[PDB]
Amino acid sequence: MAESEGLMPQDLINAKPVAAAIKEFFGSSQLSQFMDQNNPLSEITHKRR
Amino acid sequence: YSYTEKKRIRKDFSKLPDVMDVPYLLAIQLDSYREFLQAGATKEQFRDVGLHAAFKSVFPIISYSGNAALEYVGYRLGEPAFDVKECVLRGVTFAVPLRVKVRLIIFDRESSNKAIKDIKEQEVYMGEIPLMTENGTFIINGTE
RNA sequence: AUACCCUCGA
Repeated sequence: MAESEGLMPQDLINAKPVAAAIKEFFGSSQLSQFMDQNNPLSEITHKRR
Repeated sequence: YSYTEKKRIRKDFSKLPDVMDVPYLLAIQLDSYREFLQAGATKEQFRDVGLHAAFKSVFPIISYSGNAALEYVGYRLGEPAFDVKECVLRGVTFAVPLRVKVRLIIFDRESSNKAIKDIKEQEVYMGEIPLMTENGTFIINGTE
């Protein structure tokens, strides 16, 4: 319902949901987990998992 | 004959030839993320999967009973705010800003090119991508 | 000092 003159593209889009989704996936997903750094081989076998 | 091996030679019992050298071990992760990011953009960025693919997937937006659309232009990745070592020291998630150019084009709903008002500008900072490090991992809140 | 998730040992 907003007008082209009444609203600007920067004021229409809310970027909060995409940032929240990216943060949630990168911090709380099952596949996101702390790297095994006790061995250099542990890192390689974790990233190739 | 390289310099590093000149320090110590392993006696190898290989009785079969090395037709192909062992490929890079972490390529399966580094290839995926760099294809997902599409850092190298030509005049026409690759139509393959990635953030660009998702943006084109949600490209045409039609207002409900209205003549107004949001066309997407190529996005522009930001520059890393911190170095990865600095992020590990501080906990800055080693993120890079994301911004895209969108055009809000309204019409007169006359089934043609009427009421020509195309407002194209770079959109707001749509979050920040964690920008995987060169070793196949990335820092989130200071932890690898 | 409560619930999930992940990883690991027997």
